[PDB]
Amino acid sequence: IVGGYTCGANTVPYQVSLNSGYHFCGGSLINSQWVVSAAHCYKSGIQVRLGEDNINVVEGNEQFISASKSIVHPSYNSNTLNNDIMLIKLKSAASLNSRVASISLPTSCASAGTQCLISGWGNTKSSGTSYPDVLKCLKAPILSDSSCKSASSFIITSNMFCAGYLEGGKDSCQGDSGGPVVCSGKLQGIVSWGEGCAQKNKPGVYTKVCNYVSWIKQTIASN
Ligand SMILES: [Ca+2]
Repeated sequence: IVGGYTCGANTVPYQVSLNSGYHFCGGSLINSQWVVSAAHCYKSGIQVRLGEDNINVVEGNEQFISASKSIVHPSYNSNTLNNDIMLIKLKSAASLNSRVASISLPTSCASAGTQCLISGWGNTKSSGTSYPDVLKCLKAPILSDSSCKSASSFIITSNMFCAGYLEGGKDSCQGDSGGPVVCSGKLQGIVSWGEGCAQKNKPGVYTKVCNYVSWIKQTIASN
């Protein structure tokens, strides 16, 4: 997260860290046994870390649970990142408490202007590299599709949406991928991609979760 702030220990209870020997992507807990993340975050041997704040210090509220199954969206396209979403089932149910809680799925799509909360342990620099140990937060508005399309060198589909700032300075970044974009208490987006980080005319692109609720529900009910 570039231009954000320190969230505060466990103030984003649904935020998870995907670990394969080190933190590499974020995710969101949608119920005691399932996590939602980005398909481009797929890797074998994923361990889901819940109740985390500082990912390098055992603070006492963590729960480390390995994945028993990973399901990348059937139509994921690695070249365009269209359908960049993935479901991860935990080997054992997470223990829900005040610091570990699930986030609700959308019943409708969000509209431009709506304020959302984006969080992650990704890079905090737009012109360099500096990874934080504690969770970072950023309030960002959903923007009109035109906002991202105007200067984009890549395809932006109906399964993606634009959020952030056009004058740069604030944006999600590498390491934040797979993380949540929560608006009005619902998980509306998944950190997916962008050209650089917090660059002028180049806001972040997020997977539009409201388009996948049917697939998510059917999949977890059958697995
Ligand atoms: Ca920790």
